[PDB]
Amino acid sequence: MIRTMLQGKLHRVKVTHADLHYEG
Amino acid sequence: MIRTMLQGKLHRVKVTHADLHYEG
Amino acid sequence: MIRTMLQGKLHRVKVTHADLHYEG
Amino acid sequence: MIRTMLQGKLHRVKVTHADLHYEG
Amino acid sequence: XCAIDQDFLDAAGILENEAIDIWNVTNGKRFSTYAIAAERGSRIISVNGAAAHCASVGDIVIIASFVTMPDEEARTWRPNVAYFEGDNEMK
Amino acid sequence: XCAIDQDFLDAAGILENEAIDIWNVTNGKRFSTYAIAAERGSRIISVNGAAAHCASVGDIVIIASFVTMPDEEARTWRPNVAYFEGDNEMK
Amino acid sequence: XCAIDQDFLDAAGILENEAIDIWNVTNGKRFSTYAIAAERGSRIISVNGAAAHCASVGDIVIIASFVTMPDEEARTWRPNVAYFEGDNEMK
Amino acid sequence: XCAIDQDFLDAAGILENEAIDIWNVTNGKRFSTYAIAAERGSRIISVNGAAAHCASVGDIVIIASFVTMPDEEARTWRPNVAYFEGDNEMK
Repeated sequence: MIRTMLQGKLHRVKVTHADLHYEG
Repeated sequence: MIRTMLQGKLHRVKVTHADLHYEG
Repeated sequence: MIRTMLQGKLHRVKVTHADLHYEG
Repeated sequence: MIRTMLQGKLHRVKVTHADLHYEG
Repeated sequence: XCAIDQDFLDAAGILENEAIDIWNVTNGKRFSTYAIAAERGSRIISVNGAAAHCASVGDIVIIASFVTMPDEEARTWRPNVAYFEGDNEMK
Repeated sequence: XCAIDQDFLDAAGILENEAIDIWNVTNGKRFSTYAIAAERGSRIISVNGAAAHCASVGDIVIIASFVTMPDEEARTWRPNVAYFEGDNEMK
Repeated sequence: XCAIDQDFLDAAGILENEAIDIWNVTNGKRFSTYAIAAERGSRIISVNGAAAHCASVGDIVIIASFVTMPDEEARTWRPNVAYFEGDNEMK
Repeated sequence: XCAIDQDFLDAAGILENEAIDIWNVTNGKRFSTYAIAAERGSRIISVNGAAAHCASVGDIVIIASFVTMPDEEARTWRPNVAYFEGDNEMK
């Protein structure tokens, strides 16, 4: 059987920008 | 290991119709 | 590449029972 | 075709602790 | 979870213990769980456990399962669809 | 579900009956369903069924499909992106 | 995330770092995260991080993991289910 | 979508165009999208498009990617984890 495993993660990074209008 | 990648996308299309009673 | 496809569906069946307390 | 099946489950366990500030 | 009449599972090609998505036409809720088989001919659609917070007796829902396959196979793939009416009468 | 003009499906490499994620830029709702092909040239984007509770006529949405592949191929993989403006004018 | 008593992980066949779905019977919330092993015998079920916004101490939850396999094997597949009562007493 | 400093992607083993789950520690929102690479050393974490409805500048989030592998490989698998503090300073 095939398992779904956590490959990796960025723990507690802070969002630095938000762009509702593209980059999408 | 197998990765899940973005195959493709339709960027910023407008919903032209909505049919809640659709039976198909 | 591998695609995720709709295998099949039950279209518009009516729920006949709800059991918050097991069967789970 | 490949199916996604339930591997296992812990039925009705109680949350004993919650830590929002966890960094591990 | 969602016990489903075995006949319904057969028509849609859905297996017991297989992951399924349930889309509530009535209230708009969308959730995922797994299928359980109900006795044939019972016409049962029972949302049990935590799922009972997303559906109520009377609600109209769409139950779907997804499988994976290579691109070439995907292009010629035909889903197993069953349509219902009235007292969960299949057509 | 979501009927999409076949020309759009071709450009984005999305197949009929394939799983797609719909992210609503207008209301912020995000949901998953499957693709249905609509007539070529119609420029149709139709949200049918339970999904009609998540998008309204006029909402701007982003439709995406995801595939799996070995890590070695993923390293050089390139998605098929189609950009739109106006009344579903593919630019 | 979610630290789970290792004895529970063993019984349900769930591995550390594996994806798990948590369905909250108490508040109806459903979310996905990954499993972390907690000390054996502790009977611990700890919802850490952002997940702390979805479950509170005392909430009854159902934790599940899903795997993929060829259709022929899926036909006879049997999941590992562990039942609980009281203060995380495995029955 | 979410442009992420290429150095961060390297540390976590995340690829450009790879599907990622973002769990907001600040507001509790959980969503899925895909990664885009931002220039190295920029320390950028930008939520774009529909994703901008789920996160705001200042929010603390956890970004994770999941892969599939056979059970034997899964049991010895070790995730690539990077921890941050302050001005997105890696440790």
